[PDB]
Amino acid sequence: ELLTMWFGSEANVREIFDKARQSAPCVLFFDELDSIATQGAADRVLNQLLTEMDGMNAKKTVFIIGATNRPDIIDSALLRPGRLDQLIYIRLNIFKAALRKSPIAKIGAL
Amino acid sequence: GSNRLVVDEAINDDNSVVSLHPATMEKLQLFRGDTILIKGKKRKDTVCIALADETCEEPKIRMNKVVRSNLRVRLGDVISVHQCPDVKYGKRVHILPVDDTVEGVTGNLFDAYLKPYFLEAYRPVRKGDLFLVRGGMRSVEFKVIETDPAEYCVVAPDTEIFCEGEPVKREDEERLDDVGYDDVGGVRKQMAQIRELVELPLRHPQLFKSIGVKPPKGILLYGPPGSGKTLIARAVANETGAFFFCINGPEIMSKLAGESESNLRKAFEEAEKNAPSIIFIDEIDSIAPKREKTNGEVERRIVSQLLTLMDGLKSRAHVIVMGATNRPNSIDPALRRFGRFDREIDIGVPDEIGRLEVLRIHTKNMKLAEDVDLERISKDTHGYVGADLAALCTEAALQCIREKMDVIDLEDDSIDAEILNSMAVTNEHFHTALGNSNPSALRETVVEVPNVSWNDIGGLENVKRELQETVQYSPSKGVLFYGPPGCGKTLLAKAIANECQANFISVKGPELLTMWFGSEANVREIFDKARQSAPCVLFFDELDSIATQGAADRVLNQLLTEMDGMNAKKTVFIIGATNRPDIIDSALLRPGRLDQLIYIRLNIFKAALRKSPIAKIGALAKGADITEICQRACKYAIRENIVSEIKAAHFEESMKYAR
Amino acid sequence: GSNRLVVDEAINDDNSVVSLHPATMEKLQLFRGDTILIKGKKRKDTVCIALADETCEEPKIRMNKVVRSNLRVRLGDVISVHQCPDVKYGKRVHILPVDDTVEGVTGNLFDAYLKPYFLEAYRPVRKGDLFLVRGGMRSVEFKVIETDPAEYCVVAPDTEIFCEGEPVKREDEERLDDVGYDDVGGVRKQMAQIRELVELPLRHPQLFKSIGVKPPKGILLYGPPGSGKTLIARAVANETGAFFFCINGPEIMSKLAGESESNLRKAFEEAEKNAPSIIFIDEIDSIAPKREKTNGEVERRIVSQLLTLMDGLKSRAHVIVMGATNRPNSIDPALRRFGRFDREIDIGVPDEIGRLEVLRIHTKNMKLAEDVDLERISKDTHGYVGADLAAL
Ligand SMILES: Nc1ncnc2c1ncn2[C@@H]1O[C@H](COP(=O)(O)OP(=O)(O)O)[C@@H](O)[C@H]1O
Ligand SMILES: Nc1ncnc2c1ncn2[C@@H]1O[C@H](COP(=O)(O)OP(=O)(O)O)[C@@H](O)[C@H]1O
Ligand SMILES: Nc1ncnc2c1ncn2[C@@H]1O[C@H](COP(=O)(O)OP(=O)(O)O)[C@@H](O)[C@H]1O
Repeated sequence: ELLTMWFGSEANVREIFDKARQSAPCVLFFDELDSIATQGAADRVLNQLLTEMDGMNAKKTVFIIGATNRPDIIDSALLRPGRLDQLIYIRLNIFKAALRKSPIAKIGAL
Repeated sequence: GSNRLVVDEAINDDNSVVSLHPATMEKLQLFRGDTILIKGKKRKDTVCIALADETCEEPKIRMNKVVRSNLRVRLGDVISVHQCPDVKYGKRVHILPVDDTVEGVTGNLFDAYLKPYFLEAYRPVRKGDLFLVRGGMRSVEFKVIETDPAEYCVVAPDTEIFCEGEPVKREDEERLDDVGYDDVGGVRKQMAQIRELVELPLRHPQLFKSIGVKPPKGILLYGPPGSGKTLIARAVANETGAFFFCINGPEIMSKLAGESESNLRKAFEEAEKNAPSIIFIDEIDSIAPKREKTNGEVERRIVSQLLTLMDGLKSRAHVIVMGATNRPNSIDPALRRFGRFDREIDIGVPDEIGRLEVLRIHTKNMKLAEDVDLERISKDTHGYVGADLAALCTEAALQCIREKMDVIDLEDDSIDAEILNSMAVTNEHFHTALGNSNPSALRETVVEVPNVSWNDIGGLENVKRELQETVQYSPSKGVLFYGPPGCGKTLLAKAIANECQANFISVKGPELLTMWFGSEANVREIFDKARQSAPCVLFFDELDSIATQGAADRVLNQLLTEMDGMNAKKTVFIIGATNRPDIIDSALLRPGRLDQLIYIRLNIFKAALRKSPIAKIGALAKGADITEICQRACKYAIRENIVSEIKAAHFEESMKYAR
Repeated sequence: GSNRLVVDEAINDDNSVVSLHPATMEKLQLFRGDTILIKGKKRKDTVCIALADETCEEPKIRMNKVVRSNLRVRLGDVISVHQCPDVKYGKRVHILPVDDTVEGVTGNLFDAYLKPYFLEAYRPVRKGDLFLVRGGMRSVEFKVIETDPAEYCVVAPDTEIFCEGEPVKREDEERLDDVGYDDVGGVRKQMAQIRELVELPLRHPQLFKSIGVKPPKGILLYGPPGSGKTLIARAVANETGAFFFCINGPEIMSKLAGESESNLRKAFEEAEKNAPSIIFIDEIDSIAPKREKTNGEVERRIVSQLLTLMDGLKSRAHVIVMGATNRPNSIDPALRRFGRFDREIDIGVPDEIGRLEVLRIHTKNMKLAEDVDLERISKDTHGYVGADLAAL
């Protein structure tokens, strides 16, 4: 989504940043952040994402969260203080609540 | 030369207190509390109370803006002080308000405005004077019209004030609420040079008739579009005493070469017909669109009629032109040359110290509360320019209006009264209005001063000899700070300028990867931004982006050439930071680019803060996550809502998963 | 300060039910079902039934758009409530429809429109009042013209209604179908700030004559080109009671610097001649094309005549300008500065909760079915703006 052709500073990347700036508070979730590595502006937008993350610490009432599955090809830049300051993984199989209990018909052993 | 004092600025904006040097007061037989008669020019005089302030210079006297206007003198003039022992208290003094200030405001000028002015305040009086009372969201000037004991009355609780009457007029008395140096904050140092180069062509237009020197003639203001430009020129001409015409850009473009070619000529002819001329070319970005090769025939003549109108004209005719643009890189290069705009002035975002002064200035006509601590607001207001600092001052004063309506109903045309004054503005009117916060200058290169103590370091004997006082009869100018992350590489250079007293510029790697990389890129904007600021330290973190994985491996080479040449500047230093000193191209290490390398015993002492919600160490040594364990200890705030602060049993639960 | 209540918005859009706080009703000797006489301004009064709703504030009363217009009061005004025990049911009440609403619709206003209104509904009456009946793909306003027991009649199944007659006229009675806050959904929170900054320069134009504060003057709306812009300003000026001129972008560009330089000046001069001024610059994307270095001489003067016409003018003269663009990044940067468009407002796509309110508003004049569950439709309507929510 950040690889939008409209990447030419107030790109959609910064439109998305400032879109959540008026909304107070607003949580900025970012999945598919595995596109950080290689294989034009290929390795760009990342650096573009980097500068915009800082400065939001003074905002106080805004938070940034990301998601990934292969934490190796991600450039460790984001882990730096301010950009990101916490890491969360994901006992046994836990209970899960279903729905559509009307066309249902009456487990943990599976 | 001994009694002839030079008027200066006032530390306290009081119409009756004038500060002076005590060793000079020791010469003229005076101490605190006594009154003095001060006559300046045009035979006019007033009388005020002195005070022993050692801050002012020996041959200089402190005078307030209203004190200055009463003597028909302006800053930079010589006044004479006389001892005034023959003075006594007064019986009746008649006080009428001024016409240009009683605009809709009504009630009783005595009960609301004049009482707090003279309540327990003992002040001298003239038979013909004017003065200002800041209160109730505005300021209403008053006039003294009579004086019972001769012309030197002194007000006191024993005084009968018949304020009953009509709004008296004014007579060649400049608005005491007009713009002045005491109304421009955050750019005191920026005003130093602008007041050192227009001080002669305007106040002393004598030598410039008979000196072959080519005086300053072309001033080029620049800065943020938010604020810091019109007042820099308004507070000068309206205070120095110069004719002030401000040509706005958008109006000129609204013609068909009619008032485009006329107003340019006519206003340039009009300002020259008067001796002190200050021409403000507002929105010169709209008139001069750099080197616009694709445009219409009008911009190719409105700028073509401007340059020829300033190199032929504006030559020793006592005319100081002042341009105003959002960026000093969107106007024609032929504007800044010789005679035309050879002077340039930086207006940066106010630092935490400068934000507080401008907050004070605008928050004066209001009546605030003691829970309001404008100092704490003055810190967390980065990205806020004087406009936004005034934009919330409106939403903070207007929030107090609706929140306290209630009983008052059927508002008359002139319904304002004593309810307008004493209108206490709570801190919630700030917070709720600042809840809808909206800054402006976020993508800017900020110039400011570090306010961090050197006590919170705990280092490894940083040799003090890595410093110099610019006194020598060549010195190294390149250092890099590497090592592990967290040991202090980011906050290291911050505390250095705390004792050096120099501005700083924090730049990151991807910050230079700005899309606006197309020579005077942001990279060179940042270089020259610290060139005017002398001295200035250029810190650069995230310099690990030097390696690979378009202009990918560029900007580095761009960074390389700009580093050299700064060695002749002498009064500028460059420092960097990194953690992996291998993929960095060794080019920077070359002489001139960088000339020193600094790493980062055991765990050192570290100074904490927030000692109020604290609760009472080095053994745990057996930074990396220094703040991380601190905030989590504060996050372990027991929520037993249905005393306790910090404790040990909460630390052991934190180190269970840390790394 | 105890009987002086502040009018607020209505949770139920009923012309007869006005909700109030019960602890306040405990002070004024009232419970549910009883009728109250409410006189606001200009000596006008009506009479309605109260109810115990704890949602409203203690010093605030809930009033519907039609209840508000009958008292010649608007939201943010103080009204006085009086106990009305001296009231009885009525014999005959004559109901004539309004001229501006009987447009082609015919038949019998009683059998179709007026019966469902008063069927088992006990409602009080004024001798001179107007009210609205939402039914049959439209809404036809009716007028009460007579009142048999004095001026305080109460309708009931025992009532003779001679609806036979002509379409009566209207007299300075704003269209009860005009745009209002109850007609704008999905942007309630977005309306909070816009109603906290225009509430003073328009409703209270007194202090702004004698206060050195620089009030809000430049409003910059933005959002989607589909919807959410014209009504945000139409529902304010038509409801707050402000003069409303909306300059459309495309019309200005249709000249040869004739009505381009005139209408810009003239409408800016016209709106200022009136005290409450709301200027809607519709399609400002067409007038101001950002920093257009490649264009014609007319856009370099139509925007050059706009900035000089707002920094010199529009200064404490009680004028609130309102821009409207598809994107807040296709207009000149000199538009948003100080005094001019220093305020900005986000209009986002309505969330699943906001889509349901706007669905209700437009689906009111219709008669639906109980198998219709607009809640389920309100979920799977992402990417649908108020236009498409009205298009379907
Ligand atoms: N440096 C400053 N100190 C004090 N007040 C300021 C300063 N800069 C701006 N302001 C306030 O902000 C308001 C608008 O800013 P302005 O000077 O008009 O912006 P610009 O000149 O850049 O167009 C002014 O009325 C002034 O009171
Ligand atoms: N004596 C100290 N040395 C280093 N860091 C300290 C010290 N005291 C407190 N700290 C905290 O540790 C943090 C380390 O700097 P940081 O912002 O994490 O940058 P980096 O991790 O890149 O050095 C600082 O923000 C500061 O708040
Ligand atoms: N937020 C909203 N709430 C309720 N109805 C809306 C809303 N936005 C748009 N509409 C409806 O959509 C129609 C057209 O939208 P409009 O406001 O004209 O679009 P825009 O103002 O963006 O040009 C209007 O007649 C209005 O009834």
